[PDB]
Amino acid sequence: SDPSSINGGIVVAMTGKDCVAIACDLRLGSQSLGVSNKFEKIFHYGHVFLGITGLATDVTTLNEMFRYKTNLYKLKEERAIEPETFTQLVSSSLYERRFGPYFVGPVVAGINSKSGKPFIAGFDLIGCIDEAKDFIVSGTASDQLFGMCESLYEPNLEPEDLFETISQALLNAADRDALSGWGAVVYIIKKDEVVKRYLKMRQD
Amino acid sequence: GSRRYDSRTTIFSPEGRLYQVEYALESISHAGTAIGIMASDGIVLAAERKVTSTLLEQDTSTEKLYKLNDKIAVAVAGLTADAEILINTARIHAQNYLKTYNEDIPVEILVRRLSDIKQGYTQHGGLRPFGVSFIYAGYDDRYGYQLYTSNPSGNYTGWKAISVGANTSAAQTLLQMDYKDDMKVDDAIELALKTLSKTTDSSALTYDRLEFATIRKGANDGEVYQKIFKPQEIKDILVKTGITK
Amino acid sequence: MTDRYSFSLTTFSPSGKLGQIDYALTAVKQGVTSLGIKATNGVVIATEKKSSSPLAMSETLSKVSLLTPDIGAVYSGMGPDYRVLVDKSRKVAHTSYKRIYGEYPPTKLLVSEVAKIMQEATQSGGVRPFGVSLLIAGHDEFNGFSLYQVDPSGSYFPWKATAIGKGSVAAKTFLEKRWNDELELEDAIHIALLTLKESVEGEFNGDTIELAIIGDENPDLLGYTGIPTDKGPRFRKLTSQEINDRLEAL
Amino acid sequence: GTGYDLSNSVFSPDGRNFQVEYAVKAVENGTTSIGIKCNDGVVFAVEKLITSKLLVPQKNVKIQVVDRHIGCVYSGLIPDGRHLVNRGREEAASFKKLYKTPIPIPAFADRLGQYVQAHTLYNSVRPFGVSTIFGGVDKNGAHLYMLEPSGSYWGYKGAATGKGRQSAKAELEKLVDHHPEGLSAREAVKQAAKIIYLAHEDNKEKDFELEISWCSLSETNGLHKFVKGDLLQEAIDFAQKEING
Amino acid sequence: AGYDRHITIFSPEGRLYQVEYAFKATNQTNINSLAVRGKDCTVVISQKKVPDKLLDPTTVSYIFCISRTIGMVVNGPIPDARNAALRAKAEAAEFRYKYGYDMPCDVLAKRMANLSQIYTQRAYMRPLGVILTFVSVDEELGPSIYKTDPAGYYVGYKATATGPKQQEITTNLENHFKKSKIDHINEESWEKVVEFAITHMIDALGTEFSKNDLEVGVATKDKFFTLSAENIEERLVAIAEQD
Amino acid sequence: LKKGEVSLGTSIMAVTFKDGVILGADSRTTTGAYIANRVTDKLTRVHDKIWCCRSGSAADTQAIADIVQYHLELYTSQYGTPSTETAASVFKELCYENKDNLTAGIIVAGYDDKNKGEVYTIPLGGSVHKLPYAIAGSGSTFIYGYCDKNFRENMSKEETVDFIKHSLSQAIKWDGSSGGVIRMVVLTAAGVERLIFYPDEYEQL
Amino acid sequence: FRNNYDGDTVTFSPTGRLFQVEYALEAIKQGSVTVGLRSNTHAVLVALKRNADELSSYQKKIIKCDEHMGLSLAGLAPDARVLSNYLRQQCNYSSLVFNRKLAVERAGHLLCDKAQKNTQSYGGRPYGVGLLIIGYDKSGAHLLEFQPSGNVTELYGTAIGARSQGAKTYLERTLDTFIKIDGNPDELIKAGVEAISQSLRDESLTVDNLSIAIVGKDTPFTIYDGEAVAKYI
Amino acid sequence: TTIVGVKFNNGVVIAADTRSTQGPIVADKNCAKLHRISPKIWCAGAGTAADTEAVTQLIGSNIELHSLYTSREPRVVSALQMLKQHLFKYQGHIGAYLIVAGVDPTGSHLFSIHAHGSTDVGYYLSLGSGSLAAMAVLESHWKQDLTKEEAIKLASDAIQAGIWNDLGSGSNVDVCVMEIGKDAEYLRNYLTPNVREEKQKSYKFPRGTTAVLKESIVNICDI
Repeated sequence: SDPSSINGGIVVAMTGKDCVAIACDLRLGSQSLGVSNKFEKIFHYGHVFLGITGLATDVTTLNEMFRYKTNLYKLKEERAIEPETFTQLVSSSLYERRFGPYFVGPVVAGINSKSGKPFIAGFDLIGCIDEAKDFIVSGTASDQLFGMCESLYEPNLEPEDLFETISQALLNAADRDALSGWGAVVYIIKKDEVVKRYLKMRQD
Repeated sequence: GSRRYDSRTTIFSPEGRLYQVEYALESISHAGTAIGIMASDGIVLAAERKVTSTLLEQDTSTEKLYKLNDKIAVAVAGLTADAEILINTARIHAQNYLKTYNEDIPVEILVRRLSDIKQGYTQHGGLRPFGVSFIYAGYDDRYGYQLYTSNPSGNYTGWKAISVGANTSAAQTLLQMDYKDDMKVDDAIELALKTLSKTTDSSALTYDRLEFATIRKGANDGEVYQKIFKPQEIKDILVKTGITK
Repeated sequence: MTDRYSFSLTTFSPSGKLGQIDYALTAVKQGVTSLGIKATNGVVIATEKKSSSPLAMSETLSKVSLLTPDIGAVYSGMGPDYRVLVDKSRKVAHTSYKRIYGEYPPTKLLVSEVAKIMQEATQSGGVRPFGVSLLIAGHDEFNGFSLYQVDPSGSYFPWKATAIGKGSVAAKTFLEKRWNDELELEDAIHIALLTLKESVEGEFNGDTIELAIIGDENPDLLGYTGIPTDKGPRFRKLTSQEINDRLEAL
Repeated sequence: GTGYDLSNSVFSPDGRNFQVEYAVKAVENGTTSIGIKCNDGVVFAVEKLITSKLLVPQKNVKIQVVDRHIGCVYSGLIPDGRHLVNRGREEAASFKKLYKTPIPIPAFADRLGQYVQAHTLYNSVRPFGVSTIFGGVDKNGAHLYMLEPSGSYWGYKGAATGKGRQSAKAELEKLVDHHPEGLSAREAVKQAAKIIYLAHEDNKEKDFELEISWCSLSETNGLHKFVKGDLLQEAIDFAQKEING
Repeated sequence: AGYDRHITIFSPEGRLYQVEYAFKATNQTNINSLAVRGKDCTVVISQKKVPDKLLDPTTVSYIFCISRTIGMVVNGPIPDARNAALRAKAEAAEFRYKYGYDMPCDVLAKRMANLSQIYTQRAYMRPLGVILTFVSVDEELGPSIYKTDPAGYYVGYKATATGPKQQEITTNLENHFKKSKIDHINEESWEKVVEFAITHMIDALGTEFSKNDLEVGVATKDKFFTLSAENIEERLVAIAEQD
Repeated sequence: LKKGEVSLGTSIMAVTFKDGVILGADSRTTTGAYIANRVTDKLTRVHDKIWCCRSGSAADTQAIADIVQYHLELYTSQYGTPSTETAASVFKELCYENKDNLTAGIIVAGYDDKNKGEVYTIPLGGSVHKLPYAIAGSGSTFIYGYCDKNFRENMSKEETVDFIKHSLSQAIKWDGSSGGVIRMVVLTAAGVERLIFYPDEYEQL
Repeated sequence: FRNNYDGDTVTFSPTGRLFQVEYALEAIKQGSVTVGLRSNTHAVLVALKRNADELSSYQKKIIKCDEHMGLSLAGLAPDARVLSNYLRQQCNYSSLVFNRKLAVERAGHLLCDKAQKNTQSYGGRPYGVGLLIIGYDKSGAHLLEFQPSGNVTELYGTAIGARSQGAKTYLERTLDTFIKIDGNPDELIKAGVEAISQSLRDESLTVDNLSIAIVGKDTPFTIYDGEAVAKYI
Repeated sequence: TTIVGVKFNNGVVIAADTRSTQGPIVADKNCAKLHRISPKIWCAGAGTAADTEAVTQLIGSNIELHSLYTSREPRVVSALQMLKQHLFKYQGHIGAYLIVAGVDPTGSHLFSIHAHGSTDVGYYLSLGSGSLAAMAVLESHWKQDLTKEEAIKLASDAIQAGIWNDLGSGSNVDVCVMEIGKDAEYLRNYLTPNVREEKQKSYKFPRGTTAVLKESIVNICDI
């Protein structure tokens, strides 16, 4: 078996103007046999969205840790966590689990709801902080995905235009894989409405 | 000597009571009043803010109203200081049920963990017990609204309307008459306020010698919105019910 | 062979009162004058630095401490209790909100750690309460400017102005009258200095007076004029010379 | 009473607690030990009382070694004295391993010193009822130190403790001054015997056995030995010529 | 609880009996001490009384050399003085290794203070009554004189004195300082500082001292030394020929 | 070892003479084949009169000497000034206890006024051995013949500086993990003199 | 007053000793009487054992601790077990670690430390039982008196238990005689029986009551109990 | 990366390039390699990204805790020693190659630290993948009587050498001037000398080739 590529998964995030978008597959596999067309690898706590790709057992345990951390913090401060604060919270939790044997690629997405910035930020296996806002990619096909984003993406886009980009970019990178079929979802986020568009794509 | 500094005040008496426990029941009667009304449509919580200066602020109304979870909140009669230690441990108690089973904690359990802890300190450790009573307001889809109270002896009971703090007896006597099997939240808001005015140890009543919250079904989600009314939002409501004075 | 003791040193009394805490309320009263004014536009804290030999110096003493850069704290009560508490408080603030976060702590949240520490020492025998009451004055970007009071029990309350130390009630009463609504931070310094003048007598100097504001953060308070990378202090102590100018200006 | 007769956990206005005062007394009810510093050494001497004919000579000696060059003799309570040297021995042994050197006499003094001070700041740990006079020869010279129940120590030229402490010190300061320091290690044994003799008048109801020892650089060559045989008999004889009490 | 005469807690008068009695006996060694700062140096002059002639003077010290640069004068009973010395010397040594830097007077001061305040709460452990005067010639602030008291209190000084003739010394110092309007002696060379100090001592306790009655320790840049008998004698001699 | 290749000059000695001891070493750290440092300190103070020459692996030695500095700062303070042999024990303890993870070859060299200079050599495994002079590092082997004839009990201060200056300059000439300046530390009753000779100087003399 | 200085073990009194030490000392005497004598080649212990009733029977109070080492108690049975267990571990280690048969002097000093240590606590206590510890090693036979205070004296003969003095004065008389009876098991046993009878003044001297124990030049630790003491009466 | 430190007779310059790579493809044109420990103790870090940053925050915290405790400036030698004891415990598990620089009242200092556990003191030091090319410039052109303008100018040249000959290095160069006399200057993106990997242009997607299986909306909420 494989460290994180048992069930596969890939994740893409993009920046625009008062919108960001974050997209994922829905594959779960057991080796190269695709098993399921549903498995949601992006979760959210309020207006912060966290996608974590990789091995499912490890994405689940982390997701419940950040849910815990955020809930209890929310309760004390009497308000939600911020994209910016959550990136800090992630670095440290991951640096605690570097010594442990986790196999994860988190990517952090949200819009700041009182500073008025789109915000995306990235994380790896090592769990290092990546400050960039253009696109950040993670997952199995991260190599194909950077090649694609870097040509296809153009800075600062309206939601419709961000959708056309993210969708096609994912769909064509995915088509060179078998570990990234079994359906896919795209989420287009503004901080006051979220649109979910399912795509129709290849499988084995 | 170590035991020649000990006084053993943590033990059963010749009357069979626990000294330090009885003293804590007293403490609760010298702190503000707290009232809990459960209706089948909401839960109305008030707790009375005593010693109110004008240089005390009125921008805070979370300092005896604490959310323990996003469907459970309490009103404190007691100290800020006693409460705080237990409040953190409650909030943690919440996250444990949530992480394991992926659903909201039952009230009836969460209450028990606090009471057992209070009980623990007076049995073993040589410690003081906490001088604090909680009135618990929470929701389940196995029981509807539930409303409990726990007190310094480690005893806890369920009530469908309850009072704690100064003048408990008097408030309760008024409560027993005005209570009716039929409920609505807005009716319960009027009920709470009529009573509150008559239990104050100071003439008339004002909005700032109150802290207030209601539990209504939804207001920015599907159901179960806890709204903690801030001092000025309370001021408006005292006119609305018709206790304008 | 020792460390088997844990019976409490704070017990209930028959009025349900707490013995140590009554004792400690005096200690605060035997202190010197310290005040706080929140102008909304900042926070000003001032105290008298006084010292216990003529050969000592109160210029080389401090009664305001930085807890974290943007937050400063002051007390009334006993010197020893204050020093150990500030150290423990400085420790938890670094460990739990800059290794788990990286943003400096919101104020109220820091108050809750100081409160937890003091109450913890009251519950558990073999330690006794700290004999002190703080006004912790801070700034945070999501709160704005803030003022909290911590009582010797461990209890807290917000205030927009308060006063502690000898003639506590009467100092606080004076503030209520001289300051209403929202007025300036500058103006509130002018007032704070007067209020502190009326409490004290026999020292009037700026080498025995310490006034500090939380109200601005400059590159000059950042220690570098480059592009920021952290928030840095919003705490600033006004100079002995600076204090002296303003006494003349009353 | 003042409560400090049974507590070590608080500060007393005598500068020291009554229970430390009670341990000092116990030192004064033991039987005489001295220490004589010399220009090449040190001499230790002790009185052991004979009450019964059943005792055996030099196996019930209150002089104990630490290492092979450090001589320790004490007056007062027997169990406290043995406990003390037994701790000194462990800590000495620890020193010897760690720094690969024999212990200094000023170092050994501290090592005991902190252990003796520690049980006066603790209520749960009993003071020593012994005063111990110790010293030897080392690589800094020869040193005579004496340690008290307090944790008090200082460097001596002559030292005494036990019943005849006053009498003995009086004779000793006179002789130590009249000479440079009590001349050489051989001379000192005869003088020492005379002190043990004079001291027996403070105890003359029961008999004694004089028991002497040394560690002298120039007359035992860096090792600790008991002084016995021909030389010990000789010294009693010398005493009985001059003093004839 | 119900006890305060067997354990240590807050008083309702507010003046803690254990702290007050600790303020009182320290003087049971027959000591009086001062420390002053010169422009470049810090000198301590300290009394010694020898109560027997079975005792050597040269093992009798109230100044302990913490590190290489740091000095400490303890005024107290000597078993308690030494207990603090052992603890201070290791914490200093531990700091020096960890932080690459020689311990500050104030930091040593503060750390021992916070610990004594801890022992004051403790109901099973007592506080040391020791009064500890930490001195050095730091190069990161000059000469420094910082005094702790058993309470947990410490504050910075211009020069200090301890013992029952604290007031008398105080006055001698206040007079000099008012006149110059400076908080130090500006006399170049340590020597002239030691002699001056010695004059003011002779005035306060009102007796002439001997070589075996003083013990003098001087702190210098990056090194600390106690001064010997023969040198101490040079000081007493030289002031006899100013009048 | 700790981690990777760290290496030093690998030629140290301490030599006794009429006035005390002079210890000498060459100074140069390399990390693989990259020259991590031209000029460094391998003449490490652990007490004012007690220094060491470090050999083995640079990291390992530095951790171990830190710990030494800490124990003798404490020994001095409580129990008084330590011997060369005492300094040597602390080194040995560490070396023996951590032979299974660190390699430290120490020459502990000290001047005392009441026994003169003393030279103690600590093996990689940790041992305490007394000699009138020692050579260690691994370039010590080529100057063993030289050192053993031209060492003499009693020599002048200038002359000892020539003997140590000659010895090490030969070692650095054949050896390839050595270079940079030559440092010496003279521990005498005239104080602590630190000597530096630059590349051009030792090569020539 | 009394209750101050009994109720704490980490105290002292004005006399130079705590009251609890006076009561523990009293408790040794509350034991039944036993004598010990040696000539320094062999050492014997002769002990009068009482049993509670005609319907009780005797239980052992002479304890083999090794095949060259033993003790007798006088005082408190509960405590005596605790001490005996300690001496036994101590005997075992001495053999395993050093090949030694353990001298009394070394054993006593170690028993002392533990005793001391339990006065350095609340809820520890002196033993309040005394022992005559005998053994035959290479410096010969030995007889020690251990007391739960920590006083260790080697005596040539002694007694502990009620009316110690009776045998002790007999012993100071017969002293010179017994120490020159060297090498005899039987002469010394006979002596022990004679000795124990000068203690008695309110108790009977009977076969089943008496109990003899020996270790010596050519005897490893062997006890005569019950029947087997009749022929030395 | 290429991290450098250069001493002048009035202060110290450190500088770094800010390019993080995943393959030859440029993940980040910007990530700081220059981390602030205190306002005047800046540290440059090279090697594995995650490790240098985390260690630098732990120490960063312990030093600030220290400064407040002593009511005095923090020393560079405290930060140094914390770093060494941390590497030592973990026996190399921390893979941080650091260049620790600082100005104090004691003067300007320049040290470097290997992951291997050895520290050094240098007049100029460099570390990185660009370490050989940069250390070459710095030893040659360093001179006695160095000054601020000369030290910045040298520092630019260093980073640039490493950009050019190590092609895993590239992107913006950030410089930080720390003077004893005047308030330190962090110069973000002092040079903007190289750009992003290759693009060919891209253009709008026709909507007869991008199709949606089904869609809904949803909303973000918080109680």
